[PDB]
Amino acid sequence: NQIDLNVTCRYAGVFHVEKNGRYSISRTEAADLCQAFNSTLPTMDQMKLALSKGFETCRYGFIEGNVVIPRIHPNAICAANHTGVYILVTSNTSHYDTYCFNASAPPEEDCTSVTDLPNSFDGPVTITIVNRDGTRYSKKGEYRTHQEDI
Ligand SMILES: C[C@@H]1CC(C)(C)C[C@H]1NCc1cc[nH]n1
Repeated sequence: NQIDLNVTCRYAGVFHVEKNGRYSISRTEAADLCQAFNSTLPTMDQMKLALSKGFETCRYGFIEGNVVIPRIHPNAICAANHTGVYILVTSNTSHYDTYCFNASAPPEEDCTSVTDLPNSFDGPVTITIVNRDGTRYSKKGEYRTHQEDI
Protein backbone atom coordinates (compact mmCIF):
# COMPACT_ATOMS: atom_id res chain seq x y z
CA ASN A 1 0.00 0.00 0.00
CA GLN A 2 2.31 2.73 -1.32
CA ILE A 3 1.94 5.94 -3.35
CA ASP A 4 4.90 7.89 -4.77
CA LEU A 5 4.25 11.60 -5.55
CA ASN A 6 6.99 13.27 -7.61
CA VAL A 7 6.79 17.06 -7.18
CA THR A 8 8.52 20.04 -8.83
CA CYS A 9 9.73 23.54 -8.02
CA ARG A 10 6.93 26.03 -7.43
CA TYR A 11 6.53 29.03 -9.76
CA ALA A 12 4.23 31.73 -8.40
CA GLY A 13 2.80 28.94 -6.20
CA VAL A 14 2.10 26.48 -9.06
CA PHE A 15 3.72 23.04 -9.11
CA HIS A 16 3.38 19.67 -10.83
CA VAL A 17 2.59 16.34 -9.15
CA GLU A 18 3.00 12.95 -10.89
CA LYS A 19 1.66 9.83 -9.15
CA ASN A 20 3.53 6.52 -9.34
CA GLY A 21 5.57 7.56 -12.35
CA ARG A 22 2.65 7.24 -14.77
CA TYR A 23 -0.40 9.27 -15.93
CA SER A 24 -2.70 7.96 -13.17
CA ILE A 25 -4.74 10.70 -11.56
CA SER A 26 -8.44 11.32 -12.24
CA ARG A 27 -9.93 14.85 -11.99
CA THR A 28 -11.53 14.02 -8.59
CA GLU A 29 -8.26 12.54 -7.26
CA ALA A 30 -6.38 15.62 -8.49
CA ALA A 31 -8.54 17.95 -6.39
CA ASP A 32 -8.01 15.72 -3.32
CA LEU A 33 -4.28 15.51 -3.93
CA CYS A 34 -3.90 19.31 -4.19
CA GLN A 35 -6.00 19.68 -0.98
CA ALA A 36 -3.49 17.36 0.78
CA PHE A 37 -0.77 19.93 -0.11
CA ASN A 38 -3.04 22.77 1.26
CA SER A 39 -3.44 23.73 -2.39
CA THR A 40 -6.05 24.00 -5.14
CA LEU A 41 -6.15 23.18 -8.87
CA PRO A 42 -4.68 26.30 -10.55
CA THR A 43 -6.86 28.61 -12.59
CA MET A 44 -5.72 29.28 -16.16
CA ASP A 45 -4.62 32.82 -15.03
CA GLN A 46 -2.54 31.35 -12.16
CA MET A 47 -0.91 28.90 -14.61
CA LYS A 48 -0.16 31.70 -17.12
CA LEU A 49 1.58 33.72 -14.40
CA ALA A 50 3.61 30.64 -13.30
CA LEU A 51 4.64 30.12 -16.95
CA SER A 52 5.80 33.75 -17.13
CA LYS A 53 8.09 33.13 -14.10
CA GLY A 54 9.80 30.09 -15.64
CA PHE A 55 7.46 27.10 -15.24
CA GLU A 56 7.41 24.44 -17.91
CA THR A 57 6.92 20.66 -17.96
CA CYS A 58 6.63 17.92 -20.55
CA ARG A 59 3.51 16.31 -18.99
CA TYR A 60 -0.20 16.70 -19.27
CA GLY A 61 -1.82 17.71 -16.00
CA PHE A 62 -5.12 19.04 -14.71
CA ILE A 63 -5.75 22.64 -13.92
CA GLU A 64 -9.27 23.95 -13.11
CA GLY A 65 -11.27 23.31 -16.24
CA ASN A 66 -8.63 21.86 -18.58
CA VAL A 67 -5.68 19.48 -19.01
CA VAL A 68 -2.55 21.44 -20.02
CA ILE A 69 1.21 21.48 -20.53
CA PRO A 70 3.02 24.80 -19.77
CA ARG A 71 5.78 25.35 -22.37
CA ILE A 72 8.44 27.99 -22.59
CA HIS A 73 10.94 26.42 -25.04
CA PRO A 74 9.65 24.67 -28.19
CA ASN A 75 10.32 20.93 -28.09
CA ALA A 76 8.95 18.50 -30.68
CA ILE A 77 8.19 15.83 -28.07
CA CYS A 78 6.43 18.16 -25.55
CA ALA A 79 3.09 19.64 -26.72
CA ALA A 80 4.25 19.25 -30.37
CA ASN A 81 6.59 22.32 -30.40
CA HIS A 82 3.96 24.69 -28.97
CA THR A 83 4.77 27.44 -26.46
CA GLY A 84 2.45 28.95 -23.87
CA VAL A 85 -0.11 27.05 -21.85
CA TYR A 86 -0.91 24.22 -24.31
CA ILE A 87 -4.44 22.92 -23.84
CA LEU A 88 -5.23 19.28 -24.59
CA VAL A 89 -8.25 19.26 -26.92
CA THR A 90 -8.88 15.63 -27.95
CA SER A 91 -8.20 12.52 -25.90
CA ASN A 92 -9.98 9.24 -25.34
CA THR A 93 -8.73 8.92 -21.72
CA SER A 94 -9.29 10.50 -18.35
CA HIS A 95 -6.08 10.10 -16.22
CA TYR A 96 -3.23 12.54 -16.23
CA ASP A 97 -0.82 14.16 -13.76
CA THR A 98 -1.99 17.31 -11.85
CA TYR A 99 -0.93 20.83 -11.23
CA CYS A 100 -1.55 22.42 -7.81
CA PHE A 101 -1.43 26.01 -6.59
CA ASN A 102 -0.42 27.08 -3.07
CA ALA A 103 -1.15 30.75 -2.37
CA SER A 104 1.36 30.94 0.51
CA ALA A 105 4.36 29.94 -1.65
CA PRO A 106 6.90 32.52 -2.88
CA PRO A 107 5.88 34.87 -5.73
CA GLU A 108 8.46 33.69 -8.23
CA GLU A 109 10.66 30.58 -8.57
CA ASP A 110 10.92 28.38 -5.52
CA CYS A 111 13.18 25.44 -6.25
CA THR A 112 13.54 24.29 -2.65
CA SER A 113 12.40 20.76 -1.88
CA VAL A 114 9.02 19.75 -0.45
CA THR A 115 9.33 17.97 2.91
CA ASP A 116 5.65 17.25 3.85
CA LEU A 117 2.00 16.50 2.72
CA PRO A 118 0.63 18.71 5.50
CA ASN A 119 -3.08 18.14 5.04
CA SER A 120 -3.07 14.37 4.52
CA PHE A 121 -5.65 12.43 6.52
CA ASP A 122 -5.19 9.46 8.81
CA GLY A 123 -4.89 6.28 6.78
CA PRO A 124 -2.95 3.16 5.92
CA VAL A 125 -1.03 4.13 2.77
CA THR A 126 2.70 4.87 2.80
CA ILE A 127 2.88 8.14 0.85
CA THR A 128 6.28 9.28 -0.31
CA ILE A 129 6.99 12.76 -1.62
CA VAL A 130 9.86 12.56 -4.08
CA ASN A 131 11.68 15.70 -5.16
CA ARG A 132 13.54 16.13 -8.45
CA ASP A 133 16.82 16.11 -6.47
CA GLY A 134 15.81 12.72 -5.03
CA THR A 135 15.13 13.89 -1.49
CA ARG A 136 12.20 12.12 0.06
CA TYR A 137 9.67 12.43 2.92
CA SER A 138 7.41 9.43 3.75
CA LYS A 139 4.35 9.32 5.98
CA LYS A 140 1.39 7.05 6.60
CA GLY A 141 -1.93 8.51 5.47
CA GLU A 142 -4.64 8.95 2.89
CA TYR A 143 -5.92 11.83 0.75
CA ARG A 144 -8.67 10.32 -1.49
CA THR A 145 -12.29 11.16 -0.63
CA HIS A 146 -13.96 9.41 -3.65
CA GLN A 147 -14.21 5.56 -3.61
CA GLU A 148 -13.90 5.15 -7.42
CA ASP A 149 -10.29 6.45 -7.06
CA ILE A 150 -9.28 3.73 -4.48
C1 LIG B 1 2.23 23.34 2.18
C2 LIG B 1 3.06 23.78 0.99
C3 LIG B 1 2.87 22.99 -0.12
C4 LIG B 1 4.20 23.28 -1.06
C5 LIG B 1 3.94 24.49 -1.95
C6 LIG B 1 4.47 22.06 -1.95
C7 LIG B 1 5.24 23.54 -0.17
C8 LIG B 1 4.61 23.70 1.30
N1 LIG B 1 5.12 24.87 2.05
C9 LIG B 1 6.30 24.57 2.86
C10 LIG B 1 7.56 24.42 1.99
C11 LIG B 1 8.23 25.42 1.30
C12 LIG B 1 9.26 24.82 0.60
N2 LIG B 1 9.21 23.54 0.85
N3 LIG B 1 8.18 23.27 1.71
